Amino acid sequence: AARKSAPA
Amino acid sequence: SRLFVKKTIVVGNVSKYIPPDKREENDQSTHKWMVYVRGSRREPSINHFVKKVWFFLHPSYKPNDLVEVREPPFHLTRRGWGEFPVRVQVHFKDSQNKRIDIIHNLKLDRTYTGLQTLGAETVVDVELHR
Repeated sequence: AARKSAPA
Repeated sequence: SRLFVKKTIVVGNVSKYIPPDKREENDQSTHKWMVYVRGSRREPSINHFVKKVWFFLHPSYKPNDLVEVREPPFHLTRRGWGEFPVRVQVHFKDSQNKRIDIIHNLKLDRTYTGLQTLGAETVVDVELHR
């Protein structure tokens, strides 16, 4: 899986 | 003899927050970031031995998730909303040196002033044939 997330 | 030289390769990124005032409509990006690939200040510049750099981005950047910078500066500037591992592939002018993969964890600004701040650096030593 390629994951990405917003710091806030 | 099997003679080599060590050279430093820095993959880092900066970013700045983009206030809602300055975002266009339907743009989900809160930040503008720049990933850079460079040597150290205290050894020769890396255009001497690097031929090109590939950037592999998160699939959210398709169909532009695969960027090639063939000539210095090896920089990539993008708007975005998220942090993710950037995969950098450094190809060397002397094809005797095999290409190397570096994974850089993108770090986005949390001061939210709209000024550019330093995010992260991933430092690796590479061996070049001599």
